[PDB]
Amino acid sequence: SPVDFKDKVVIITGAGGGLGKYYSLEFAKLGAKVVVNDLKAADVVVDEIVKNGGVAVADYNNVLDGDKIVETAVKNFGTVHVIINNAGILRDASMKKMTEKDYKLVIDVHLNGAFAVTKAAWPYFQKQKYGRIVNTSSPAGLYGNFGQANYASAKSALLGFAETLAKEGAKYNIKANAIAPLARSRMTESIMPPPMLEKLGPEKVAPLVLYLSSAENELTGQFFEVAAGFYAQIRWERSGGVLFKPDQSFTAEVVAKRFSEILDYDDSRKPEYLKNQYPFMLNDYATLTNEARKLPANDASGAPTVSLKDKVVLITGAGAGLGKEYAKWFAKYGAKVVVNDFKDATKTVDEIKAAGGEAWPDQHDVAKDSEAIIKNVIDKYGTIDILVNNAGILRDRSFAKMSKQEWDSVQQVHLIGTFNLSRLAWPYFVEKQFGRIINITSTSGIYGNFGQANYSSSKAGILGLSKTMAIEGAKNNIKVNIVAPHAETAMKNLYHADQVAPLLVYLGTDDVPVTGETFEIGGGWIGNTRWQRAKGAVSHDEHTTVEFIKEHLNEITDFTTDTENPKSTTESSMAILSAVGG
Repeated sequence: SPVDFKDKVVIITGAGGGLGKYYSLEFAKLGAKVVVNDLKAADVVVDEIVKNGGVAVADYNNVLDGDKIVETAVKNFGTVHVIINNAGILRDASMKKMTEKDYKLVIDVHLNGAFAVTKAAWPYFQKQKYGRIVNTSSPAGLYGNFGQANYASAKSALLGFAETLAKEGAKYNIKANAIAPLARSRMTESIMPPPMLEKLGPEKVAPLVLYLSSAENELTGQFFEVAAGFYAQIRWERSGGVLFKPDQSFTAEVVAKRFSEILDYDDSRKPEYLKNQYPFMLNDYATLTNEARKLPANDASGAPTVSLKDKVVLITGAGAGLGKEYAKWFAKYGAKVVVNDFKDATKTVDEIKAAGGEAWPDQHDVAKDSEAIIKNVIDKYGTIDILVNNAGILRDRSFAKMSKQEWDSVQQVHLIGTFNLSRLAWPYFVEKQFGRIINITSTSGIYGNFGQANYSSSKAGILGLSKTMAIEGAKNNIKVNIVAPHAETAMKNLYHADQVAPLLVYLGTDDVPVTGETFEIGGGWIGNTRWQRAKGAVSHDEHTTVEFIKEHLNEITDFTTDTENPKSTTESSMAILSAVGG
């Protein structure tokens, strides 16, 4: 018998047209009870369904009102089993033009609407011990994309959100996945021939969406590229990495000496604890630091000079803890450091100056006052060269009990604040054709982590944001890199901030040879993090079914051969052309 959906209640946000409308029709054809949500338009879809023998009701709500949407499903059908997070909206602009409101609007619909709807769906999933969630990402979420700083931030966030829901959801038989469907754009239309472009639509996406939405599906926490008959799983590949002895000899200059080793994925000759991994959580730091501590002293002989002399560094959340130490490293390498902190920047400043360094306080809130922070920097030192967006809070909670306040405040500090500050630094960087942005992500954002749906989603927002800003920055010599440290403070220490800071100051130099890159780091260890995309399956039929996904799953999830490591939407699209081309 075929893949079954009978009597499954299915909420699809933004279902008045495009992908969302198609899914509504396909689901209902297979006997599902669809809640068609669209902010008239929903009615049009609900009429086709009923006319053609199906069950559907309309919901007119804003996706922020996720409680009311699910309330619609419950009234009409007694529960919900599937959420398809589809609702969207575009406000494209380069980093030069994009406003704060353009940014928050796109985060709201894509990310905060998903939180609202899913949060509301969650009790019902828990009680019946069943749920199926599909988060709509996009290639711009995976890779960054020019002019879409927001949209990439939201679509990338939804990766980490999906991983977190998959981890929290497992015991309740709730599985969560993300898709990244390639769209017709100017880029695609210049890479792909007319026959593939006309298959680049909902009919070729929906089969995987249905499959991932079914009881038969066992896959969870996973991402997939989908386009014109192609379907392939795409996962994280983290390099074997390098170990440094975690002592005074672990300097910024040794990193620079051995930098290329970090991004080197040939792990043939390395031992087992430093082979490439395909991870689902942070690295085995206990093994790593244990091995790093057996090493002889880091040799800095032949190392590149590292100096941040007369560079102005702005670092946020640096009044205490890890950030405080990071700053002291930036200052000891010669930078004039504006130390931002919401509570107190004084103690970091005093300590910096007691060591013969130059620093200056700022105590504005990042999200709220990015303008006042940039003015503060310029008033004092006349310019800005390096931005390290480190500000943070933690509001940990199971997803079932996470409140909206806990969701937003985390989001405001980590994601919004990083953008708003970055946006106001930006014109200075481009004017002088120099900028070095160092954004702090997290293994909780990259791999997801139960109890941290907010922290993880936001820090995963950072990947998309950073990557975009790296694309746009390249021509004006503005490099932006991403870092997921493992380090603790006091509240011996094998994971000091001293084991992370060296990388951070190197990322600030003139001669840092990469941009858009992701690093995980701690305990004497440094690694890089990238994509590996599977062989994939190709449907050649002009109608593709959910059955095709079922029968060719082996090929979709096959990392044994013909894999790819795309790092831009252009790279992915060329590779998809090649697999479909045969």
